[PDB]
Amino acid sequence: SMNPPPPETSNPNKPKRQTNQLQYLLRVVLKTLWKHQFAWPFQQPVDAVKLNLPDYYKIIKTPMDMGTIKKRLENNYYWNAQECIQDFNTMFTNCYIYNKPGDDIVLMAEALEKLFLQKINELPTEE
Ligand SMILES: CC(=O)N1c2ccc(-c3ccc(C(=O)O)cc3)cc2[C@H](Nc2ccc(Cl)cc2)C[C@@H]1C
Repeated sequence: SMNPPPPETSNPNKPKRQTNQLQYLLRVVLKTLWKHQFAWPFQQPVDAVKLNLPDYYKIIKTPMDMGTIKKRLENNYYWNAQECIQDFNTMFTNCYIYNKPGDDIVLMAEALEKLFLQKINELPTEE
């Protein structure tokens, strides 16, 4: 089977900006999660060819990963923090939906999600 193309990371038809909250999401939140020992499976799109999981993209039609989120932040793709936070949650939700409750990857996602929530709890005021 084949992989789908990755989620778009820059769209010339879609308005772009930077906010101090989106800066915090890249510089503090994503940066902290990216170098966690459990981050690596989430640093790029799920590769259903490499993993030989032809049902992954039958079940998950809105994939998301931290590599995509990082690129989106780098490209000012998000207009606000809520769009970025939603993508992080889509990434976690996809993981919990596809994988079984006791799987290594689920425990890894749960650890990253706990840390994510700790970090976004101090999202700064908009300047
Ligand atoms: C995110 C998610 O739900 N899944 C996922 C995604 C990517 C990779 C993965 C990523 C990169 C490599 C690699 O660089 O070789 C290998 C596997 C693996 C997985 C998950 N598998 C897995 C991850 C970690 C450990 Cl310790 C054991 C099994 C399955 C799942 C589809």
